[PDB]
Amino acid sequence: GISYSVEADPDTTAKAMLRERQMSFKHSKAIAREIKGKTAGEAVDYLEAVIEGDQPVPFKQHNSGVGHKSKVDGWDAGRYPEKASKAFLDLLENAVGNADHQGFDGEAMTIKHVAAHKVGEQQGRKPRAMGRASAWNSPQVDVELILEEP
Amino acid sequence: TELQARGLTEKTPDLSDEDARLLTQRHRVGKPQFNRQDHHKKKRVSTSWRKPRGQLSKQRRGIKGKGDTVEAGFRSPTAVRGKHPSGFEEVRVHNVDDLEGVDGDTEAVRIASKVGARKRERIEEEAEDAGIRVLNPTYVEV
Amino acid sequence: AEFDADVIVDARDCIMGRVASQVAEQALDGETVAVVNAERAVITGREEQIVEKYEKRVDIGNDNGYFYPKRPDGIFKRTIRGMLPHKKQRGREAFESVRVYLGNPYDEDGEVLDGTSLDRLSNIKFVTLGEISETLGANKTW
Amino acid sequence: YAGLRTPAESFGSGRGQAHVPKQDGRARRVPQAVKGRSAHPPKTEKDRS
RNA sequence: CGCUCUAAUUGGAUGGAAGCAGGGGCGAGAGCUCCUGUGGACCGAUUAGUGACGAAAAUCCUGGCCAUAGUAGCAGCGAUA
RNA sequence: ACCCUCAGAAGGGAGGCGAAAUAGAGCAUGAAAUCAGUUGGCGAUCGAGCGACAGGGCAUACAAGGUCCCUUGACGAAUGACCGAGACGCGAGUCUCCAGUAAGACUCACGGGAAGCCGAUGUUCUGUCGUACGUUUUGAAAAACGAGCCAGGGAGUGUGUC
Ligand SMILES: [Cl-]
Ligand SMILES: [Cl-]
Ligand SMILES: [Cl-]
Ligand SMILES: [Cl-]
Ligand SMILES: [Cl-]
Ligand SMILES: [Cl-]
Ligand SMILES: [Cl-]
Ligand SMILES: [Mg+2]
Ligand SMILES: [Mg+2]
Ligand SMILES: [Mg+2]
Ligand SMILES: [Mg+2]
Ligand SMILES: [Mg+2]
Ligand SMILES: [Mg+2]
Ligand SMILES: [Mg+2]
Ligand SMILES: [Mg+2]
Ligand SMILES: [Mg+2]
Ligand SMILES: [Mg+2]
Ligand SMILES: [Mg+2]
Ligand SMILES: [Mg+2]
Ligand code: NA
Ligand code: NA
Ligand code: NA
Ligand code: NA
Ligand code: NA
Ligand code: NA
Ligand code: NA
Ligand code: NA
Ligand code: NA
Ligand code: NA
Ligand code: NA
Ligand code: NA
Ligand SMILES: [Sr+2]
Ligand SMILES: [Sr+2]
Ligand SMILES: [Sr+2]
Ligand SMILES: [Sr+2]
Ligand SMILES: [Sr+2]
Ligand SMILES: [Sr+2]
Ligand SMILES: [Sr+2]
Ligand SMILES: [Sr+2]
Ligand SMILES: [Sr+2]
Repeated sequence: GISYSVEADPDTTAKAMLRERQMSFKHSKAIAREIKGKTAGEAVDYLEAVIEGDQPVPFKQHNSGVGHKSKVDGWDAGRYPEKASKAFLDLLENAVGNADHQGFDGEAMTIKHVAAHKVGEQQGRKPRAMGRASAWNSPQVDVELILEEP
Repeated sequence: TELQARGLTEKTPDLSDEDARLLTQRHRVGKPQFNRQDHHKKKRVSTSWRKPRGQLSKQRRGIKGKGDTVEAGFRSPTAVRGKHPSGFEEVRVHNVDDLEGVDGDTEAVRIASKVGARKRERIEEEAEDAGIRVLNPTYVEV
Repeated sequence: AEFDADVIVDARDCIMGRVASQVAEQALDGETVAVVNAERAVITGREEQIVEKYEKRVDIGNDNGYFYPKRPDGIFKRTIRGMLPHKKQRGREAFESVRVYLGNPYDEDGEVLDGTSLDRLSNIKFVTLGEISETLGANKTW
Repeated sequence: YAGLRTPAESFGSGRGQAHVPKQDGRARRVPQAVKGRSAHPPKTEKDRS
């Protein structure tokens, strides 16, 4: 799996990670990109709004065929990846929790760093016409999160 | 408090007028990169030089813009060929006994990378006393 | 709206192509030029064949497009663009620092460039830019 | 006989593939094939004296 | 020029070998060499040999991987649940 | 191990062991293709064998390269004047002298200067040239054939005789 790709002073920061998550890697890049720089609490409110359908997640890179959303600012395509959002909520729950256990104010901390990495694929096979089978796999995702005092 | 290199680091060799002229020429004229044709168009094709062999090869046929092809005409001057940019002729050294017979006025010594810190210390102190410059010196805190 | 031109050229009774050539080079030399009295610029030859050529340029076109100007304003400007490498940076700079005007929006009188003058007492076979534009269907706003 | 213990056959033209002997979907025998024979290997019959 | 192993002669390495990464120097060039980081145990040179010795290509072989794409499909059958 | 988190023998956080956990289980090393994040350069008015060679911008910890710029002066190949004087030509212009003089690439010396400064490396802009590579062919950018990409694999070998 991954290792934190960014330095982190333990005196002013808290960490957290998700391991081998079977969820969209493409949705994860989008979600991280959008919540980075936010307050943990702000991120949670955001992700909950996404899951609810009130706030869209801008799909800037993986947008083929994605219909436009009026609430997306400065861009057009967007969706509501609720599964990956829930996984990120778990990540934030763990991070904020760690932060609190260390004496920090979890929710208030800034998401200094957050990035998803494709760690592999869970392999599957799907029978097709003409006597052959093709790949039918699940992405495996790791994601790192660093909360920093500010 | 600061880093200082061991040995005669600033030493320059004494060259004849003609040798200094040729060294200066080699440095002025230089030469083309001489990388394999199209090495930049394909990652599996390395930069290492290979004679363009294709019957239709643009570089092989010598079209301007397709890069120069290796020829003896590109050779550096005999009298200075192989010299370090400083003008010193290089001497590969693996131990102290390799310093014997070396002229520190004309030659500079280069300690092989495999040589350990222990042996390098001796080679370096012996080289300095013999008036020989060590091209790859150890930087000590002084 | 205000064009600080280093040179102001009077096109009245002057051979369009010859003016265009000099304005092109001057523009490439860094000069900011303003071609004034465009409607009175002149081109030699048989009116019928001249108009036939400009009419064909108006009729040419398709989805990609061949937008050819009908006013003396744009015709002269286009004539100049054809003598400038308008797709290169240096060429576009030159072209963009040149402007053609209907009438004379300046207080000064433009200067008549050497060799571009046409003597009406010695020529009967010529057409005015404004006359071509009228035939082309442009609204005579001059 | 190394690399030759296979009944591998080539499919020829028709399936968008190189005419390389295959067995159970694997290329076999030929020197360019992984697990294939060695083209010009050391030979016992060679006089080394 | 470079690769493997053999022999003779002669050297390097836990005070850090090979390999790898980034970078400096030399050679027309094959390619040689140094520095730094990683690595943690092996590595050369000369000379005489040995050869399963050099790849951009063969609809070449095997393995790994990207775009394709969050796309097609997850509707159609007299059993619409 | 213990503690915190969690639906949790999961995972995460902290922690403990060891020279090393970036040795924590297909667990020595860890290339390329390639992915995430990020740094430098370019970027929403502009054109396509992706570059070679020149030259500008911006970028650069050390080490392993240390050069480079301007005044002046010395040397000075081929080439080679202006000005002026005199003489011709309808004219554009030319001849003679000045003079093979001034100039003239490189290189060097004095004086002054640069340390992102010179080289170099990354990217980009400008100029010149430029329709891959290999093969088939009289003729290949080819609307002839081959290849998605990378790593590794992949073709003059043996006996006998001449
Ligand atoms: Cl994916
Ligand atoms: Cl030679
Ligand atoms: Cl049109
Ligand atoms: Cl142009
Ligand atoms: Cl007339
Ligand atoms: Cl010289
Ligand atoms: Cl042969
Ligand atoms: Mg759609
Ligand atoms: Mg079947
Ligand atoms: Mg390449
Ligand atoms: Mg085999
Ligand atoms: Mg020997
Ligand atoms: Mg090989
Ligand atoms: Mg394959
Ligand atoms: Mg599609
Ligand atoms: Mg019903
Ligand atoms: Mg490992
Ligand atoms: Mg070939
Ligand atoms: Mg034919
Ligand atoms: Na909006
Ligand atoms: Na919008
Ligand atoms: Na005309
Ligand atoms: Na038109
Ligand atoms: Na078998
Ligand atoms: Na194929
Ligand atoms: Na034998
Ligand atoms: Na540059
Ligand atoms: Na062929
Ligand atoms: Na070809
Ligand atoms: Na063709
Ligand atoms: Na494929
Ligand atoms: Sr896209
Ligand atoms: Sr070393
Ligand atoms: Sr001109
Ligand atoms: Sr057939
Ligand atoms: Sr081989
Ligand atoms: Sr895929
Ligand atoms: Sr249904
Ligand atoms: Sr730990
Ligand atoms: Sr002279």
